[PDB]
Amino acid sequence: TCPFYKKIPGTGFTVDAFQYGVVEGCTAYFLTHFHSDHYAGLSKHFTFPVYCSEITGNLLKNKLHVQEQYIHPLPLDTECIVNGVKVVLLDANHCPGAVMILFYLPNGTVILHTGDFRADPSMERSLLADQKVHMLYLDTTYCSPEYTFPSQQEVIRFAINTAFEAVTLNPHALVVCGTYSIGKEKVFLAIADVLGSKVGMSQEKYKTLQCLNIPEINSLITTDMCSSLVHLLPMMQINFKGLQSHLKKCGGKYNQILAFRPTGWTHSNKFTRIADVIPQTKGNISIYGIPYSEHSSYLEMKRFVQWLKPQKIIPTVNVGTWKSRSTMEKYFREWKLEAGY
Ligand code: NI
Repeated sequence: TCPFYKKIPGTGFTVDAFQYGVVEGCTAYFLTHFHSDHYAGLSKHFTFPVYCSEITGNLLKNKLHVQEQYIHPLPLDTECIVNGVKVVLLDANHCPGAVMILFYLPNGTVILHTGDFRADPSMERSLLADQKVHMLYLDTTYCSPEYTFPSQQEVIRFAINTAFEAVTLNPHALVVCGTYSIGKEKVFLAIADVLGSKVGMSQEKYKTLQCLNIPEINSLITTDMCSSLVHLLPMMQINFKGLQSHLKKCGGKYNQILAFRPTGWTHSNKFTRIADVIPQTKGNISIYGIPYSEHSSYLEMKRFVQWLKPQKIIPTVNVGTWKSRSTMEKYFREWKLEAGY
């Protein structure tokens, strides 16, 4: 059945709750972003109002064929009324089109649902600064102190420098980048930019990127693989067998692959700095795992929560085991005692 952490009390609303059939008492279904664990259940047959960002509404219409009459896109940073309740959508610093949602309940309670987010000090200057938030529905993906990772900018600098050096040493090297969802487009776009190439990809992935309102996108991507030396492939194909096979398909245009797998966290983060990352190599194929995250590190999460000072936290991730739930609740209490709220 629908879990309680997907329901907004005092409303008829749910968040990211499309796989439970008709939810009893739901008058509006919000969708924070276009990732499959969150949209699971949507299709052209859905006939309830869906509230979301413009970009998420482009993907629902073009990729899932949801009918336009049921898609309700809202502008960001703007007070809107939905079924009698004031809401605001805020940028979540996740994937394109991903939002956080502020609900202003009729009784005076204010609720923030973060969806999936990567906390940032810039958020401390949005419309969140303007009033008190009583309850927080929190993306707790990496809520444990082992989870450190570098800034997105440091990771992009590493990838650009690595790729430019490799292709300048060997003009016959191909760069490949893995993907299985929207997000992390900076990785492949930044590498293609330094090399003076467009990114080549399948028709399906091109269609998906053309929904994202990214500026000057017609200048950066293409479905012509032959004209491109940065190729995107399914994350599943980023392994030695998959890559050897791809290289056969390029007809002797290239004699080396340098590939990137933008993972979330990996336990090489506990020891190894970004400056010291090395690839896995077989023959003329090298694979780099780079820690490009679109979720909060532990310290990032902790700073946001100690700034916001919520009265109650409701985790939305890692809620399935008692040991995870108990560990998270111990951290929330530490943060509250350290900061004095
Ligand atoms: Ni997500």
